[PDB]
Amino acid sequence: FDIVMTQSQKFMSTSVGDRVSITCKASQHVGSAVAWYQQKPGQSPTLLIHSASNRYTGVPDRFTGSGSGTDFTLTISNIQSEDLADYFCQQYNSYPTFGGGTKLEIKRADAAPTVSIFPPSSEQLTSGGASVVCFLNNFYPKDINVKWKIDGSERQNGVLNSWTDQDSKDSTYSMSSTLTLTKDEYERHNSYTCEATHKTSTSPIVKSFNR
Amino acid sequence: IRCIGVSNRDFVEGMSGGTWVDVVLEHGGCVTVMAQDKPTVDIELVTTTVSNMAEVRSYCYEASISDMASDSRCPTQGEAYLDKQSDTQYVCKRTLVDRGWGNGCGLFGKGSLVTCAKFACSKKMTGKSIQPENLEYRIMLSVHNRAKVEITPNSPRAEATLGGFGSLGLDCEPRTGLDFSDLYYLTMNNKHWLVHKEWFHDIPLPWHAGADTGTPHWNNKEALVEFKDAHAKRQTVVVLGSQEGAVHTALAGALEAEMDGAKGRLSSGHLKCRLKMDKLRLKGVSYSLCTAAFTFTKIPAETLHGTVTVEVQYAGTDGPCKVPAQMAVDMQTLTPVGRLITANPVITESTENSKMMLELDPPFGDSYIVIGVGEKKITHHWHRS
Amino acid sequence: VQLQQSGPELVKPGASVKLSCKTSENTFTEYTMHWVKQSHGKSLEWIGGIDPNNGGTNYNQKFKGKATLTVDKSSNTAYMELRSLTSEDSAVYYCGRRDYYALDYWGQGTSVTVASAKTTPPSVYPLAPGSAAQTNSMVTLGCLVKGYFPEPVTVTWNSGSLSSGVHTFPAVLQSDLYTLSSSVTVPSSTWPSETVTCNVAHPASSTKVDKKIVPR
Repeated sequence: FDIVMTQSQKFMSTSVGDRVSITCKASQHVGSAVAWYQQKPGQSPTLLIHSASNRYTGVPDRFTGSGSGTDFTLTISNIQSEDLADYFCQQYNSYPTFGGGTKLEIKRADAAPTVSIFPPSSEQLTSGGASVVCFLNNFYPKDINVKWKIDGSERQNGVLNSWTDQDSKDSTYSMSSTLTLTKDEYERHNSYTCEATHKTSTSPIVKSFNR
Repeated sequence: IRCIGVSNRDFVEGMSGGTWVDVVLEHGGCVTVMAQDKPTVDIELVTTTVSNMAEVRSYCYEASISDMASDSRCPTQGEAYLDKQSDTQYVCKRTLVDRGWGNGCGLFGKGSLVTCAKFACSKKMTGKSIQPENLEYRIMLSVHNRAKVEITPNSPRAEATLGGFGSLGLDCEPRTGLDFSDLYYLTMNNKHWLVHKEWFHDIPLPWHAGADTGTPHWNNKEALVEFKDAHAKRQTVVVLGSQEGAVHTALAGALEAEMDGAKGRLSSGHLKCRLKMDKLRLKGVSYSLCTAAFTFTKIPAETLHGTVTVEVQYAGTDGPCKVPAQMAVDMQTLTPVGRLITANPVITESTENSKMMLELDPPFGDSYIVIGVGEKKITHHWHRS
Repeated sequence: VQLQQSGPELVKPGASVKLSCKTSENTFTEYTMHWVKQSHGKSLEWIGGIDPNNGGTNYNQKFKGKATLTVDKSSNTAYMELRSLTSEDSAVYYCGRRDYYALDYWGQGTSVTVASAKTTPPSVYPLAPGSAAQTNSMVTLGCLVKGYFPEPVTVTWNSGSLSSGVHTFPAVLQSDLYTLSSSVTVPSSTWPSETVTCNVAHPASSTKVDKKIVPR
């Protein structure tokens, strides 16, 4: 048979210097045949705890494993920025099974987005394409609204938005917007603007350029 | 007096002059073999022994558990094997266990495991056999003093001497008499038994063949050894504790046996004999007849075989003398009718008032028993069936 | 990372694919190789294992028939072959090595994309500040990787020299074309007064490209 490992917490929030305790519940008895895994975004998973409470090489004593029978708790003390990741459990009593995963989010101060705007490259226009790029680096919290203005008038189509994960240092959010337009359509206007509304400002942070 | 209160008796007769009688002999019985002008005789088979009983088997009823191992393999790694597997002093048990990253295996599945242990015996009980060569019959011969003889099938000739009565010869053995072809002499602690072959051969315990020497070789050792619950590399081994009571409960019946010492006595016999008594001499038909009188100190009582026991008391210096004792229907005068079982009786104590018992075989119907002669003679009436 | 995995794959639906993982820089053959599928929703899943000695396999029942693990002893190279693929076979395939405990060492993974669509190389565009630089004490440059297929692509800065204030945004699919951008933050003194180059690579279409950031 197969053994379900259940982590009720899809997400879990905390700040620097606090303590979090992720709970993994095995449906069947697996004794102490449990391991934990940290996976930072973009990177591959790593062994933290094994044997259910014994931690792997390199791992700081901030990370403490525990539990027996069916319930196991991974406890991270003195949480740092770089601790943000997905944390998985895994029984190896029978056929290996992993937990659903638990993302550790970090909460902190509210910071302003560092908006930056750039016209389409000369190399791109030579191919009839023209994308205007609007960066918004290292703000907090995550929720943020950006509005593209071409000569005053808003443009809702041709835009692509991508948010990075929470950073391993400042634990903030850098997001990206990309207004893609035809060379023709692009050249029919002069002003170009992105309007970043956020909690850290009652008036939208505005960056622009002309021709 | 012999055969007076003995139940299983047999007053078998005999020939007068020709010394050949059919004498069957049982354990705890009697064969009152009278004869001619010779003293009446009691042949009783008392003992039946058996020495040099060879061991057929020995069952261990309390075992000791010794040094033990546990060889395990990972899945897809082959089978396990220990040092002392082929060792006959070891009992082993192979099984398959859950293996994975938990135990110490890279792969998940069923890994091999074999567990062994060394066997010892704390207490064993022994079953020995019974050969006709073993058997030996101690036999008592009395004048109805009493000499005892022993007939070994390897030497079936005996000769006893009894006082001034001379001697009795003896020659027996009916080949396989009461043949114990089956039947084992089962000695446990110190208590013994006579059990049946089959029941013995089918006993749920470890066992080895003959005697000992240098460590037996018990078979079916897993009768007292249980392998309980494996793990990955450790499976447990347990002994079942002493099994004395378990046997006791099963042996609440079997014909117990006694012994002393190392020689085992059994309650059984049967032995056909052909004895000779030429060297038998009454005692002295030169004794003078008793002149004085007698007295029925015990009222003439009947046996269960039909004969009559009679007790007299003699008031006379005359002794040692021959007792005048007979029976008659005539009474006038005055021949005998029946016969004496205690043939040619004699008072031997000298003075004074000397007692004596007598056994007589009365004729069918009315007869009178006479003790003494002429004046002051005792008479008593007696009917038969 | 004591484990080198093969590069990403694009596979037409139906087709089969063979992935590779390599190990061992010393004579220690008492270990095991295992394979782990990570589908989207970041859910992990054990596929099977293999002893590189005897070749003892051990598959998850879910992947019986789908997966086939084989080993090349001398080269220390484990292999996992999939077959008759569907879109639900499209995922990141990690390989792991057990030496003592659970999954002790992981490779970077092999991205497997199972789809019937042409391999498209990325267009790369430099992103310098525009009309009137308005130079703050700091400055931000960008690298635009537009219209490629399929994921993944690797983007670094000055061959790795710049790796502090750097952000690579997740890719966004649009009309069967992935697209992403990357920001970088540097002091104004060293731009344009220095050379800043973004390194874009797209293994699926065999691509190395390095555009430098230039004002004009």
